[PDB]
Amino acid sequence: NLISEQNVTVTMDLQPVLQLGMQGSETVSFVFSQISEYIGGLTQYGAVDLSVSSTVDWC
Amino acid sequence: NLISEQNVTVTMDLQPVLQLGMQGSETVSFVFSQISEYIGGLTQYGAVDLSVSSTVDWC
Repeated sequence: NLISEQNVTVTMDLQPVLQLGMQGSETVSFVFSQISEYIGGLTQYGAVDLSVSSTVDWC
Repeated sequence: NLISEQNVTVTMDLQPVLQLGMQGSETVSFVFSQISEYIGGLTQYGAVDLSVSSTVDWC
């Protein structure tokens, strides 16, 4: 079986892509100006929304 | 038995023919331009193909 061949090398670089994105402001400001603000505290709902993408099992 | 003869001399020249043919580029180049190239290393598959012909037992 006389042959003539050409060889290629396939190099797959499986990088560990971990991508955590956020859809909120980087700076979260708490301004305490009222007495009710002090006594009851300040609450901001949904300040950050994290979307997660990952190659590997993550925590 | 009276005769008349003509003599021809046959000279056998058994030369030791060794023939190693190659079907690859003479220059094999390794270019380490990326980090993964450094870390995982560079591999080139089937860079050289050696075809062998020989009169005598060879190594």
